[PDB]
Amino acid sequence: QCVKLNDGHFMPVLGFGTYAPPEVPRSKALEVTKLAIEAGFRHIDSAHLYNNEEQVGLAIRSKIADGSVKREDIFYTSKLWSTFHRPELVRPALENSLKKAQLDYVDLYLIHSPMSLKPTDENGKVIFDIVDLCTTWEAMEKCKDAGLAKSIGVSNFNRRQLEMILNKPGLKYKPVCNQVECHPYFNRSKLLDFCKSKDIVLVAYSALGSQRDKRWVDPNSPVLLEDPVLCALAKKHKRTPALIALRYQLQRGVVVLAKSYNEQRIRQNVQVFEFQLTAEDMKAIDGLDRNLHYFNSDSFASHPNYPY
Ligand SMILES: NC(=O)c1ccc[n+]([C@@H]2O[C@H](COP(=O)([O-])OP(=O)(O)OC[C@H]3O[C@@H](n4cnc5c(N)ncnc54)[C@H](OP(=O)(O)O)[C@@H]3O)[C@@H](O)[C@H]2O)c1
Ligand SMILES: COc1ccc2c(c1)c(CC(=O)O)c(C)n2C(=O)c1ccc(Cl)cc1
Repeated sequence: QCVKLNDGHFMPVLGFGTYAPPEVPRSKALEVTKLAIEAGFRHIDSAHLYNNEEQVGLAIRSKIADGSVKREDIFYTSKLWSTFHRPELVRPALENSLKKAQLDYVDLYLIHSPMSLKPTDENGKVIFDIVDLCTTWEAMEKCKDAGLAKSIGVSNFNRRQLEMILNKPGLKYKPVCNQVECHPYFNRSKLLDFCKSKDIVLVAYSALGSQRDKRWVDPNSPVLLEDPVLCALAKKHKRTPALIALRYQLQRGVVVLAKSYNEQRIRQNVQVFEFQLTAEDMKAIDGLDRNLHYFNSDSFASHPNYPY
């Protein structure tokens, strides 16, 4: 149920996505993260940006206190926000996340995105900052050495951006993973091949087609789970299009996140371990790739470090 990371730690291959939009009451993250642990999720994905680390933390603490799980059974990820890339800001950001969650360590700390921000303009484009991410990475390594994070990694990096870290003089720890948008309409095959060649785990987010946030996502973009190929695979397997999309990533060797704030769907998504897709099913899903990143807004697309 886990994969061994390149620093010797283990990451469960199914993770629970904890982001919900601002209109969902903060209290809901506490309820649903408890439900996710009850259903059998052990990898829990959060971030400073999600404004939910207090609630997600309390859910973890509550399920430890009631005997359901031990802390060593949970794999909890947080992430460094883009206004904290200057290296002197990295360990204080991580300490803040640890304080909000009331944890002694995170299992994984990620650079959330390569697009550094000043610690929006009149045009509505984010105000970029120019930071050498190798210096941010050195600060992340110091966080692992201090024991604040068991493992460190990155998110939203392209090949070139990952290479800059991998080729850094005096590198101490490689990133254990690159968490990126990844689903049948944007399957990141070339990037997955590169990550495998460097023993970096690719972690898929928006694997179910994202929450379609108006800020970032064109409403005209076709809806992943209404795709007829996925719908026909779901009917053939007597599963659901979400379970087809999750199973596809596991069979490729990608670790997959799934967000749900619905009790039935949370319980459904752990069924991904209960069935397999055939070679022909996998080829049919591979045929859907159309270079569609749902995140697609003017506000980021002209950032100097935009990864697409
Ligand atoms: N690193 C980054 O830059 C980044 C960016 C985006 C997301 N993430 C992480 O990835 C997590 C997952 O991505 P995401 O939030 O974009 O959502 P997602 O996992 O793609 O899920 C999209 C929608 O699928 C629905 N859903 C879940 N299970 C389903 C099922 N069995 N059947 C039908 N619909 C189902 C959910 O709605 P209901 O809640 O109504 O079930 C959810 O809103 C996020 O929560 C966050 O942890 C990271
Ligand atoms: C589908 O593509 C994305 C990409 C990033 C997303 C989201 C969706 C959502 C919403 C969702 O998950 O559907 C959130 C909240 N994102 C962020 O966390 C985020 C992280 C880094 C940056 Cl620089 C900007 C935004």
